Amino acid sequence: HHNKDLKGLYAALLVPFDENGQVNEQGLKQIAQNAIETEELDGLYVNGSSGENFLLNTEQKKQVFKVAKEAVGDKVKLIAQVGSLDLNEAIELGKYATELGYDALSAVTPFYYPFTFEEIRDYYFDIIEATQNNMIIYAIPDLTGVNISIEQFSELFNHEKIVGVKYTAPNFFLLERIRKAFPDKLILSGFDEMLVQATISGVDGAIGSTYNVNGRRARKIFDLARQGQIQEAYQLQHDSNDIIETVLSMGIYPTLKEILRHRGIDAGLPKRPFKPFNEAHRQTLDQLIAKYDL
Amino acid sequence: HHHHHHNKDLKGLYAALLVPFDENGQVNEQGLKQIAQNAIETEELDGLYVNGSSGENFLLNTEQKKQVFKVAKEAVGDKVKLIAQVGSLDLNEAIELGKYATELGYDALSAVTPFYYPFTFEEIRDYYFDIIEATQNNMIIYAIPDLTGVNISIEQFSELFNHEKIVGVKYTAPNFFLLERIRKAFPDKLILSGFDEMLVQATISGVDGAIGSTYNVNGRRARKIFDLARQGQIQEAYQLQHDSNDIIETVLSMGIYPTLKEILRHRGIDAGLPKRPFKPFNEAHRQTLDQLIAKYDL
Amino acid sequence: HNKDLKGLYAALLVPFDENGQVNEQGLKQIAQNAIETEELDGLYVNGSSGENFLLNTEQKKQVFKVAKEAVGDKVKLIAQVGSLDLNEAIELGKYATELGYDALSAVTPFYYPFTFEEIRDYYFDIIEATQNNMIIYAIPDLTGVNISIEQFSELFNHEKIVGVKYTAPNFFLLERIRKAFPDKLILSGFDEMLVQATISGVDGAIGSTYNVNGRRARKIFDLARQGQIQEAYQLQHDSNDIIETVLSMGIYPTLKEILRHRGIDAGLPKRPFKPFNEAHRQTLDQLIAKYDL
Amino acid sequence: KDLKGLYAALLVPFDENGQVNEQGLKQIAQNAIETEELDGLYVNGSSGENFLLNTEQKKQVFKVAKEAVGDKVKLIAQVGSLDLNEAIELGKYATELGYDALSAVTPFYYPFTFEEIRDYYFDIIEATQNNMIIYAIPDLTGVNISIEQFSELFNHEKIVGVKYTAPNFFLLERIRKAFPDKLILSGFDEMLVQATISGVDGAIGSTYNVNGRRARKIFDLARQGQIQEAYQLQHDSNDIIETVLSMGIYPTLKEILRHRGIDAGLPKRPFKPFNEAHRQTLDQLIAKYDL
Repeated sequence: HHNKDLKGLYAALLVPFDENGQVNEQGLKQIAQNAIETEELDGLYVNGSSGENFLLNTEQKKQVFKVAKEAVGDKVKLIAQVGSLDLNEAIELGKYATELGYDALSAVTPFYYPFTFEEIRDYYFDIIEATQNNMIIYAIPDLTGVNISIEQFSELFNHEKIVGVKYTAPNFFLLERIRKAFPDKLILSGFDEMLVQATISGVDGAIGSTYNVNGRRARKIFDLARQGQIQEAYQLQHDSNDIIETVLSMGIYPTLKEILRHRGIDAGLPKRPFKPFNEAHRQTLDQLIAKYDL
Repeated sequence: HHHHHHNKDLKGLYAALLVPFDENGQVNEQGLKQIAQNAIETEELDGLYVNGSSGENFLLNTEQKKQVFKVAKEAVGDKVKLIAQVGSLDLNEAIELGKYATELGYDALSAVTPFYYPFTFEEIRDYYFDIIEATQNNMIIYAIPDLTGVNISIEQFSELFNHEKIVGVKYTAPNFFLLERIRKAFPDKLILSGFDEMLVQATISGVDGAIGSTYNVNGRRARKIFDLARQGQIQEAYQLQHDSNDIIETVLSMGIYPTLKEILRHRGIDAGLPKRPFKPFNEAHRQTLDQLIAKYDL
Repeated sequence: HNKDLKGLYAALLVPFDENGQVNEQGLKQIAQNAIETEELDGLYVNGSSGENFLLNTEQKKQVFKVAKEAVGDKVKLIAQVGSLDLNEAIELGKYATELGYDALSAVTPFYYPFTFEEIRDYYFDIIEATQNNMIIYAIPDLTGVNISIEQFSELFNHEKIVGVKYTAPNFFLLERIRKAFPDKLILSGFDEMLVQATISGVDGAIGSTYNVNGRRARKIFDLARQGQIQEAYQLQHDSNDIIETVLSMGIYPTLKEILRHRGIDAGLPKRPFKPFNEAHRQTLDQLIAKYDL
Repeated sequence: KDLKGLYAALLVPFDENGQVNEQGLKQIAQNAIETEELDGLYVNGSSGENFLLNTEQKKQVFKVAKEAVGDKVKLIAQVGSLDLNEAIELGKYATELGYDALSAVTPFYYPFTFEEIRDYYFDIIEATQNNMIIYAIPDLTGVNISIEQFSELFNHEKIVGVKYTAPNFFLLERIRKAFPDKLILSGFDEMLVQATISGVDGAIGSTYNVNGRRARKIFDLARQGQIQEAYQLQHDSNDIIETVLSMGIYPTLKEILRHRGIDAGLPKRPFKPFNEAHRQTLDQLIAKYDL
């Protein structure tokens, strides 16, 4: 099917900032490039959670969208996250990413307020109507507190422009049901640490923050698992989970950015209120980098 | 320069200001002016909580939030207390809004707890400190676990409340044990409760006042509940709470922001629409609503 | 004629020997202290607070029988006979009724995800086999079970479901239930919020800390109903120092340690509850002196 | 015996008074082994309606199940209970019968400290001298076990493994690699294939009483790298599991067994019996998957 066009493995693009929380355009270019050339991924997921997107103004997000695309070739896959509590902004950001040639939009489920399902649905439908691009639903119950049922996915997936879902719920019974119920829809998993379990559950790819530094083992996990080399794939998951668990204990986005500064990348700073990497973790992280050759 | 800038006590009852929008999500300025005046003149409230949850703030852009602050302010007398909710996931935005509200003469800022990301406590703390340091205004911690996922502990309240510019808290956790502790541990800080439907329990727990969306339509009952409970007329206070919770329950089952704005249309106010993705009031609730306005004189 | 069940009740605490057998002598002592020293209206026997879910059927009968023996005929007696084993619940309800207990009460079936109609008919069945009055015992904090407005209606429609021991931390739902069922007995079970429950129109309360703080609690309840609210709330501050302290040290062992300071043979908790930790003793002695316990 | 393998969480048939039906029980037990080709029985678990039973009933269930099956059959006795004296008495009784290991649910209802939970295990082990499997079930109890707590527990040589039911494959993978020499049995039937490629040594399940064969294929194929076929069988098994959950799991599984000529009797109240409004739908599932 054509709904599997955007299959494969994406870096959820991190963003470097200066002291005043402004995008460092030069390090951004480098991080994009690092994800394609060094990590060998199929594409970038731009302005997602990992890019500190929800801390940004509209101009900043356009800035990220623009530099990301300029920074890669025509054959690279590009998904633009335009979700926002401000639907006018979401539509604005959607038209903008679309006119730039991003292959698909996506949008986090509306959050903060307890939106009814019907409100959630027409939020997606409205971005679609006004942009005419393909749309990937970004189901993330850990950050939003919003869960979507099988019946609700049926209604959503009945829209010929809702091409699939970045799936985040820690539930493999639900993953399996969705997989069986929507076999020609696109499913990308967003739990780096359960990449192997997602892969055997038939996901079409994955989107991840840790693939910015560990994209190579991720592709082995994904290929070894589909080739039935379950054991070798799983061993790489152990390896990948030492890395993920370690990086989470130190604060994931600044820490990943730090692993990149070690490759000689201008990885700048997180945007406040996120704090910079705590040096009291320097030794422990050096030991991690050497161990896994990061 | 040498202007006698009077420091209002922030005690009392506030409307969390509702905002009316047009078909494209832009602010209806005359609608807003009427809504603010209804809060003061008809509902007899002490002040306005501006750009809060109830005002659909987290759906707006920076310019629109600036707009709301300006209109609400220009629409009330100088006796009226104003609190500016400037909290936002974009800290540059919050500082900007905070300087802007402060230059307009808003009596305090508050900011919701940073949400969405699992921010550490040291991150939440410094978010507040950074707003304070850039605005130099008094700050009220907006503590809302039901919308944010963020709870705050007693030891952490001590750390925040040790900043002389953190003057108090907008309290919404449905926990009357923690409220009591906080009340006793911080006797000279300001506590304003945010659960309309538990105003009576909050009042007897020693809160200094309250902020609510429903006060926009039930502000006179609220006052009665507040005053009677403190005057020891406990039974009459609670009976008025039975009535209030009738209203609150009904309005919650219909979509609270649109419905309250619809109760206000009915008084000739230009109540417009909510901002999408909120849907407009569903006409199927109409008759049930008319029954409620009639039984309760809204 | 039936008694008026309104009032203040101790959730009765139970002393154990080194083997988790009941210490009958100390039990009588704890019961007597609740009525004579703490001036409470009744006992609620075999509730969470008496470590009842740790007990076998014979032990629960022991406690029923000792409690009743310990007190005068004017003393209100409510029997918690709820149990995952419905046959057991029925056997204890009948046993407690034949003893003269004024009402039965029963926890919401828990552990399994029982459907509401299952929860309903557990109550209706206990009632039908015992023919005593029943009090729904709702504790979301321990069971993870919530009961909706509509669900209380179904239950309360039954003439022999006479009320509810309420412990959900939700004063909106308390108020709803209060408005809708003015004919039903509401007893609250959160000591640290007795003032809030009192201004919300509860007909009394059941608590474990009233075994040591029953006098302040009566005052909180009386003062607040009489609208002397500033003073009730101040006694809640005081009561909450006690509750918070007791909570942080292991509430049931600590409560029985306090009772122990009064000459009561309050023995041990039943394993796997661990006994009071000596490292807490100085801080505990400081509580006893401050509030004269 | 090696404790590896696939177990039926043994269902119990009752009469109208919630008394055990011993003949039906012998039959359900033999069905798991002879018809379902399972390695063992997990006796008096949640699926057995254990927590609705009295002490003597629990003993009756242990006795019937053991006398029902051959010596080569693996047997685990769930003895956990809030009454530690009852757990110790049942663990002694099940050990004297020859049960290969004990397990005990995490103590629940009350907010026990971890230290209290630890010593509940250690005391049971001390008095029984049998091996012990921690039955950790956050869905039913509200208790999660952290990785550092596992280590304190698994440091005991007699705590041989864990029946793991937390729906968290991050935590499972951490435990799998922190305790390569411990036994891990997964208890979520609907995620058997994810558990298998995560290194579980086998699994315990109520639905295996009717779909034990497919489950064996899921286990075997997945370990063989036959990943697509294993996952397909999980789709099939998940149709069965979903349907069974929507109708009342214990009574419905017992209805499937009754269709096989087994005296599956009733659930113990307050569980209600199978609702006949589900019969057509249940008949169709049985026709479709040859149950």
